[PDB]
Amino acid sequence: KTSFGSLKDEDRIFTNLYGRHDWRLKGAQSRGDWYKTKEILLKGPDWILGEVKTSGLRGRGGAGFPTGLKWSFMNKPSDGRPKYLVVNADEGEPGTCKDREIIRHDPHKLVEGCLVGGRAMGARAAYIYIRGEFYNEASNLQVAIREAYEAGLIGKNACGSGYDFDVFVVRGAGAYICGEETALIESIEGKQGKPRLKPPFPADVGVFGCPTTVANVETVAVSPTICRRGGAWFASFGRERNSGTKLFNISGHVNNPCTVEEEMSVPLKELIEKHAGGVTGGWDNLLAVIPGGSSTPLIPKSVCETVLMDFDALIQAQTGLGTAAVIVMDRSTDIVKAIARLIEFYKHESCGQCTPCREGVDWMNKVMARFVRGDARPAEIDSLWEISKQIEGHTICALGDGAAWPVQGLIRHFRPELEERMQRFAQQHQ
Amino acid sequence: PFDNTTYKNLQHHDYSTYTFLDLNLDLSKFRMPQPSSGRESPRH
Amino acid sequence: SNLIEVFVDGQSVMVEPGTTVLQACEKVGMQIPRFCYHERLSVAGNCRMCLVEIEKAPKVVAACAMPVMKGWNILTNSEKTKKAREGVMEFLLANHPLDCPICDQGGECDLQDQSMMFGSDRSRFLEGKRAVEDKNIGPLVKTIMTRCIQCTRCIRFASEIAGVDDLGTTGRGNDMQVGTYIEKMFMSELSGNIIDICPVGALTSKPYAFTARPWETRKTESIDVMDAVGSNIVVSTRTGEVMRILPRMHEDINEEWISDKTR
Amino acid sequence: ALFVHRDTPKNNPETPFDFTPENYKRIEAIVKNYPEGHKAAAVLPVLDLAQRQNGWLPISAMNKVAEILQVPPMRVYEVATFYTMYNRKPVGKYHIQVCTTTPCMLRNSDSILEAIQKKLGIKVGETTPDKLFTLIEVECLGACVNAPMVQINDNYYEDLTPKDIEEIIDELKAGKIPKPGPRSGRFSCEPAGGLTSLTEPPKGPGFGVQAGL
Ligand SMILES: NC(=O)C1=CN([C@@H]2O[C@H](COP(=O)(O)OP(=O)(O)OC[C@H]3O[C@@H](n4cnc5c(N)ncnc54)[C@H](O)[C@@H]3O)[C@@H](O)[C@H]2O)C=CC1
Ligand SMILES: Cc1cc2nc3c(=O)[nH]c(=O)nc-3n(C[C@H](O)[C@H](O)[C@H](O)COP(=O)(O)O)c2cc1C
Ligand code: SF4
Ligand code: SF4
Ligand code: SF4
Ligand code: FES
Ligand code: FES
Ligand SMILES: [K+]
Repeated sequence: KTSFGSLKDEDRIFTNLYGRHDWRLKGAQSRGDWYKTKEILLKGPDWILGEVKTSGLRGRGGAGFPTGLKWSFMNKPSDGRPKYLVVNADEGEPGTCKDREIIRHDPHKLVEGCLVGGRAMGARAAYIYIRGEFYNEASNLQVAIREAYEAGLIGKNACGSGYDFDVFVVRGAGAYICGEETALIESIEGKQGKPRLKPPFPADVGVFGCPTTVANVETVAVSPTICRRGGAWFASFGRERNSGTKLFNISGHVNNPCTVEEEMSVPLKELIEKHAGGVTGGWDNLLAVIPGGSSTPLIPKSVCETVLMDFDALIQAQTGLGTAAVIVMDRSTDIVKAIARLIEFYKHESCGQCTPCREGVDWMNKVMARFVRGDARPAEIDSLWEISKQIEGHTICALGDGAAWPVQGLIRHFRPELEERMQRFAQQHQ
Repeated sequence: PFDNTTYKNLQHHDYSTYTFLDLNLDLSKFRMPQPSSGRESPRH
Repeated sequence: SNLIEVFVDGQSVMVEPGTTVLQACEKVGMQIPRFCYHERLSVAGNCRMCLVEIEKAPKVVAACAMPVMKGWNILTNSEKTKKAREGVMEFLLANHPLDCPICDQGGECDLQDQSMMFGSDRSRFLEGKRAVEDKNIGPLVKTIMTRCIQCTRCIRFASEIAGVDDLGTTGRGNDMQVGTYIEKMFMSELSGNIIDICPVGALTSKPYAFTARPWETRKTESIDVMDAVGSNIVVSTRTGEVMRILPRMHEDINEEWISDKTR
Repeated sequence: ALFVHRDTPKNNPETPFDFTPENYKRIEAIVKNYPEGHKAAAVLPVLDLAQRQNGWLPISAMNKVAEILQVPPMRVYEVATFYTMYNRKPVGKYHIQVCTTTPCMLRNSDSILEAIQKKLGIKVGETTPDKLFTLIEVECLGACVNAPMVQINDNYYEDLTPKDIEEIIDELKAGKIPKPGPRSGRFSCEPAGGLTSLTEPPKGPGFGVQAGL
């Protein structure tokens, strides 16, 4: 296959994405959830890990680590400590609202994914660290978890398989860094959400000191569909090493801002002009697209014509796929104000632990706040470039990377506009 | 009959401030006994 | 023996499993710079001054916390190790106040000394610096929190060695402030050792304050007699007058601490 | 806005705070979600329960949470100052949170922020003198396709115009509660001009389930 996209409704994993069907247990069973879960649990951990490794599923959190290779790190005998699945449900990324829709409208798919994933890794329970701001979504998930305990689908003797598995929901308290996996693990432990260093990885020392996998909502909820439909079905979509379907969050300057599931290697132009009603003012009104959420660098309009919406094609476009949350910006946008507001986000959402993020992200915000007005001179663009390179790669987690990257994309694709901003400031203020 | 036009997620219009915690209190009886680290706290 | 072979700048050295990169470089006589690392405190890894290059590895590792894998060549003097050091020292000195003359840590400052040894020689910070409210933690430790570099040796000492658990970090981001969050008076029996392990002038000795300066002091090595521990001390004197009392390292007695009575 | 505390007559360790007995049962249920030996993991939900009881956190809820979990009080102070939901100041009864990050700013959240300001007569950070509304300006609330949006204490009010948010503030002043959803024609997150996807009926159980299962 060469052309990707136009995903048919029979291949949608996340049916009832829009709230149009019943989200509860009787509606989830009538759409395919909890079907033959006892057989999936009885076929063992190695079979489920083989079905995830066959499927080519990469981590939907945004980094794209291979899911079966990641979960096989827990496939080891116990050392006295319990094992845990921890389901990452924070989703603080600007642009991104897909995990909100999965928790809110398909909660039993997430709970069955907790059961299947924690079966595959020998995990005792599942801690769904949901975002604290998603209160109605968290109570929604708790109603579904009560329906799953009352039906015998989880808990003592889950689905009749003899494998005991609890599911807990831990609510956050308003910290974007508590979606980072080690900071999330520390936030579950009752501490400040400060990221641990790596190594130890969570498969060695995770939550409470136990072996742990931290996985996104979307990479957990697709796993019962992968284990029912087969890994070859899921690997039949997208390019090679870019398999599956992906939820896309098209927001910003589009006609119909939507959440949609689409095939993996779909073009960006096809996605925006099909599911979002196109850019406001036409495709010629397009200025730039932040492809996959705020951490990824933007791409200008010339790159958006041909680029595919998977990991490798966006890496070749010197950006990333990320959360696949498409932020569309038209020609009427002060792009320096938008990227400086994005860096203002990244200094308000920064835990202060290591020196490069704590100091340099505030310093990049001050330089970008001067760049909006133009209160600078064009040596400071290269200064800010080197400051972004000093933050990038030198931090504890990837929020330093995620703050340095939009500055780098803005400089790389809009240095002349920054320069003319500063020179009109210089001429009308002197 | 089949329907696709009505929004079925209307239950969150009637959640109060203690909905999550009352659901956790209800779910506390369905759960397994927790593992023990052998001590009461790391300061013990 | 289960010693693994690692390389510090190509020089072979046999280390125990569990050795960090910093200890493996210490075994060949090289001292990696650090601010949060202290060999008697738990590892924080939150100042990023120890970032060293492993060759054939496109990312600098935190040498205080990273265990050495077998066959690693640690490049302590390579170009991107030095770029990591100068960048992290630039961010450390970005919001740091220009207090070196009015600072008691001046001349014996780690931030000064390894800014000379590993930092650049000038600034690119054209912004306004921050100013942190000063905390009142007692009659012994003067606190000027604008000079804090948030290395959290405070919290680790008071949590682990002093056993108090009443210092911490409040806030978040660049507004993250080290303190007690309440008007609390940190009075342990060992409470003056946070003066020693503060690498910067954020925690100085309030009786010693403003009186002397380290180069003009004469370091005489003596014994504590305030108790029967026999704590080994340096009595530093200036022109026939006793100025302060610092500890000596003695692993079998007082490892590098003293009590507040001694101090 | 300050991450240090000073004793005022309204906020001191002798300020009366105590949980209600059903809140003690909910705290027991919270603590029984974590392993024995790690009762300190229940600091965030019990402190959030204290805030949902009291409205904000004086420094007696922090000390009570430190007492009933046997953790040091500084380790509750750290958590209360780290996370932005814990109100260390007494907020109004409807704590409006306008999201002004880039996907909401691109869809004109500044119009809604100005509308709330000229509707209430306050600015960002201030509380109305009848203690009903506190307006602050927050980061991404995770409702980006329903931009522009606000949050009023638990609920997302989405797809807003200034008329919509003035209507919401009006019927909050009337003692009623509005519906937590989009204020356009759409329901949650679909395209507004009809569904571009999921129009077919879902396939039900057993569709495409592989052999050997
Ligand atoms: N989904 C969201 O709401 C957000 C997502 N992100 C995404 O987060 C990404 C960065 O996340 P990270 O976890 O720091 O990225 P990545 O470097 O670490 O690793 C991703 C996953 O692979 C695992 N892993 C990688 N190498 C491993 C090894 N050798 N051994 C064991 N496990 C290993 C990690 O434990 C982690 O769970 C960014 O690319 C960004 O797109 C960022 C912000 C918000
Ligand atoms: C600052 C930061 C915030 C993150 N926030 C989230 C998040 O909110 N939700 C999420 O699923 N992953 C988030 N991640 C990515 C996680 O670190 C991790 O990769 C992911 O949650 C689990 O891996 P997975 O992709 O295999 O599911 C964040 C990463 C960073 C650096
Ligand atoms: S880079 Fe920023 S987000 Fe990460 S540990 Fe450091 S302060 Fe925290
Ligand atoms: S702490 Fe060090 S660098 Fe800072 S003012 Fe004092 S002597 Fe100067
Ligand atoms: S006061 Fe000194 S020892 Fe304490 S955290 Fe700050 S720099 Fe480190
Ligand atoms: S010394 Fe390793 S980071 Fe501080
Ligand atoms: S940007 Fe406002 S909700 Fe995500
Ligand atoms: K000092």
